[PDB]
Amino acid sequence: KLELRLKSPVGAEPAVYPWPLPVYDKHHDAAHEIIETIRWVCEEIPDLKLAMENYLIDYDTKSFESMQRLCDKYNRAIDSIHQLWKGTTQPMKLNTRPSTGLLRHILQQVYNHSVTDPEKLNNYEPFSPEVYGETSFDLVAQMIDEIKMTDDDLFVDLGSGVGQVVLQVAAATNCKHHYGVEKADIPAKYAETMDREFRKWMKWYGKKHAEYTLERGDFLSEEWRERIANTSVIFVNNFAFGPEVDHQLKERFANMKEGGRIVSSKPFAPLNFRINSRNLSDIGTIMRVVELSPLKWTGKPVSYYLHTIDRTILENYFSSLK
Ligand SMILES: C[S@@+](CC[C@H](N)C(=O)[O-])C[C@H]1O[C@@H](n2cnc3c(N)ncnc32)[C@H](O)[C@@H]1O
Repeated sequence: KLELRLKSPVGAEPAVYPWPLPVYDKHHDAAHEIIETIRWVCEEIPDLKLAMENYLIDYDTKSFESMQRLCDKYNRAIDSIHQLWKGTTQPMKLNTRPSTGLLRHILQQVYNHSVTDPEKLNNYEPFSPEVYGETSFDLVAQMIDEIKMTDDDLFVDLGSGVGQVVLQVAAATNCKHHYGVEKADIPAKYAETMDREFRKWMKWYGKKHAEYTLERGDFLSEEWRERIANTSVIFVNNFAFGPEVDHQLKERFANMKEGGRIVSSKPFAPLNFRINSRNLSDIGTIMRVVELSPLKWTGKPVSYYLHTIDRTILENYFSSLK
């Protein structure tokens, strides 16, 4: 039937949209996704922005003719750019990581295409570890900015939901591998589509990401004990996990390497920890804990906390006993 098509700037399969264009939520639709996609491509390729600068128009997101018209202007401009690249003009640099602004758009696009019924993520057992909530792009970006990962680092989102934390980190850092592990059926199911849509859109934009895997599973399992021990950066949105789950996580953290880091929405050790002869076995003895600077109280997880595995604290206490 009626179709809208956007050509890829790097010659991947065109993106196809049905008419009428679908709505995602109260503030997101396919019409606007299309217009923003064109805008971001224009950001990627200055030549394209030029052509699009030359013969802007009153887009009626209501009108098919109008939307087909705008898509045509973009597709024609993409054709001419590809011809330009056949001449002397340098083509778009391949396999670079997306800009922060492009990444935000890509992840929203992937989410809207994969999470078909968002309401279904609220079907959890309340007052349980299953409680769903998403860390915002802005907080994830802060975590990336401040905890600096290198190609030596291994990153894991414990309880990864639909996987959008892991995708953002895979696109912004050069870790060897990123993992997400999610237990609940509904988000784990959506994460499978998120995985596919992300790999497809990233290829469409011609942008690179690191290796990652989104898995279904229980991060408290026997298998996961050793995986946690060998992870250098743990992200865990544990605000609603409870004391029992946190206690079990502490036990698994106590096997992590020196300099390992844990980012969480509820501290695993009090910020003002001081070693004495009664707390000698508390996880607080082997880590520093700092509250990440707030981004400029509600009831929902807002603040996040960085834990760094530092055994010199325990060592020091013993040297002082001598
Ligand atoms: C608040 S959500 C966090 C989603 C995502 N990591 C984020 O921050 O945007 C917490 C997730 O942890 C999951 N979870 C709880 N216990 C788990 C377990 N034992 N193993 C794997 N996932 C678990 C829940 O199913 C839930 O989807």
